[PDB]
Amino acid sequence: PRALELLPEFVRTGEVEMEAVHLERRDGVARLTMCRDDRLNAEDGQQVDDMETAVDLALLDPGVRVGLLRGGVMSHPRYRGKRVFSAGINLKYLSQGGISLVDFLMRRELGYIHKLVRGVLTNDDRPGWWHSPRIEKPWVAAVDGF
Amino acid sequence: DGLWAALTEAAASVEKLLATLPEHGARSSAERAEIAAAHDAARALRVRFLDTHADAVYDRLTDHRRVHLRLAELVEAAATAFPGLVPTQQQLAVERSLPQAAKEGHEIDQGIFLRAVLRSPLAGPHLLDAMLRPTPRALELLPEFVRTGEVEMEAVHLERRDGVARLTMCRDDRLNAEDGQQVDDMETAVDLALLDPGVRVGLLRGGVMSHPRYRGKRVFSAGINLKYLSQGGISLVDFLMRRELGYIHKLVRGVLTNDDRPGWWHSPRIEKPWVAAVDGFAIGGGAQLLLVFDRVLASSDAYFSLPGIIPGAANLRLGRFAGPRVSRQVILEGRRIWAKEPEARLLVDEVVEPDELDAAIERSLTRLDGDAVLANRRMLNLADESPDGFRAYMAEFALMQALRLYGHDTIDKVGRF
Ligand SMILES: CC(C)(COP(=O)(O)OP(=O)(O)OC[C@H]1O[C@@H](n2cnc3c(N)ncnc32)[C@H](O)[C@@H]1OP(=O)(O)O)[C@@H](O)C(=O)NCCC(=O)NCCNC(=O)Cc1cc(O)cc(O)c1
Repeated sequence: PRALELLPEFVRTGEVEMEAVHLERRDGVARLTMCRDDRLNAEDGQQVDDMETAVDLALLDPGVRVGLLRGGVMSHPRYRGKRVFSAGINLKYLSQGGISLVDFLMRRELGYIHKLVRGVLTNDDRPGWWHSPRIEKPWVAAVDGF
Repeated sequence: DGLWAALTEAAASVEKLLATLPEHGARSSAERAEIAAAHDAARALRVRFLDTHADAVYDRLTDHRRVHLRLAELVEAAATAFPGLVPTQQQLAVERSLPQAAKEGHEIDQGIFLRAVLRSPLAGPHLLDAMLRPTPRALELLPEFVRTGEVEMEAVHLERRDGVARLTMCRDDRLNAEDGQQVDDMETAVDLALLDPGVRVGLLRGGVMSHPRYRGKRVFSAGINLKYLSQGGISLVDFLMRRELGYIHKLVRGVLTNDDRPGWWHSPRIEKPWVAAVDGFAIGGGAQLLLVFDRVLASSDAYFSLPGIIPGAANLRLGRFAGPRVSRQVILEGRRIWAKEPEARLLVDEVVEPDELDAAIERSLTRLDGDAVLANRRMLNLADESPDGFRAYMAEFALMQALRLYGHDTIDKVGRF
């Protein structure tokens, strides 16, 4: 629902800034930039919500042809000015009890990661759907740092 | 003959023009061309003089090869015994006060001199022996090092432990950037390692860094201090030549001692095996050093590169490690080699994860203890790199590097760091 909510303003603007992901359409490319500059893109329940939302927007937006996932410039003193892709699950939150089995560990595997493979299942609301019930697009990954 | 008179005439014209002309940067194109033409006429005669007169010159300065003079002593003594052949201590002091852009390049004259000396089959090897002798600073500090197993210097911390000379390069603020003082400390420490009979193997490693980007991380070397080079603080003789003829050559061949111990008839030099451990990266002169060790270790995340001046003796040695193609890739085209890619084995024996590096370093220091290793490393080095080979290279290096030190493209790029 969040992605459907934000789709009109993304088709028009070509830009969405979220807490953990900045999404930009440019030259037909959905540029997802993981932008948790303070923690090297450590993952949590919010990051998955933004990732799934962004991936959906890339897939349902007809002006996007290829996707791109890349880590943004970091602000932490050891990495200031340098991009870092991902440092994995937020271990602090995990210890503190903030990592949900359903809303994180299961949500990410069945949702946006599975949509990277198989695309988004739409309604029967466009031509083709008989052969392509899902909209899928190719994805490029660029790993800076690690 | 006639060449000394023509030389003295040409140097007189140069000092006459320098007295009357404006300062560097206030000269006109017509003026800049007059002084450049005077320099060219003078230096051409310095070459012609020494092509025939090098041996006589060196013999006067060294009592027909009866006195071993180091480089600094040699060029200074040459200036006072042969005015205009090489700059005086005074002329060099003025040069040193200027940024590289504004210098006249008097050091090139030293490049000419050292080339002619090293080209001589008689004087050449004699000067290389002089530079293999222990430095006076080390002879000074040796008893206290024998007694305390520790010496702290500005750029190098030395510690004897378990029979190992541990050199730790500890310029925490600048990634171990090299300068004239580092060479004084590096040569001094190497001497102490070699002359201390309680030392059997040496170890070179970079200390923990303090700069915010690397705080808590060891880094081997980031090469020459480019800031100092731009500012005019890199001495052709006291840095570029001293390091190649001093501590780097002593890593290969050891220190030439007096005939003051048994064995000297078969072993006039004391040499020992050396181990290097590269944390972070080895750039420039740091990467150059790796071509001279008996064991080299590196952490998985390190890289090696030689990044416009000649990279010391890398042009001499890289071909023997990596062949003609890769060595041009590294030197001419700035290829960077990563510890974990296959061809790093051309330069590195072990590549280990940082969490396993410390123990891996320790194990290597126990494996080079024999007198057999000493006999073997001597025969290996002799075959790898001959006396003629090294001397032939360093002779030409003296001039080629001298010119590169003062090229317009070098001065420009070094000032942009
Ligand atoms: C080391 C790096 C790759 C790391 O990237 P960063 O961490 O982003 O870099 P920096 O912030 O510059 O590095 C941190 C820190 O070290 C300082 N540093 C590192 N190397 C140097 C040198 N060489 N000079 C001065 N300061 C230096 C740098 O200035 C920073 O301090 P601040 O001035 O306080 O900011 C980078 O700094 C870099 O590219 N440095 C230049 C490396 C270089 O070109 N070295 C020398 C190249 N050429 C030779 O040595 C040639 C040579 C040497 C010889 O000995 C003999 C010979 O015949 C020829």
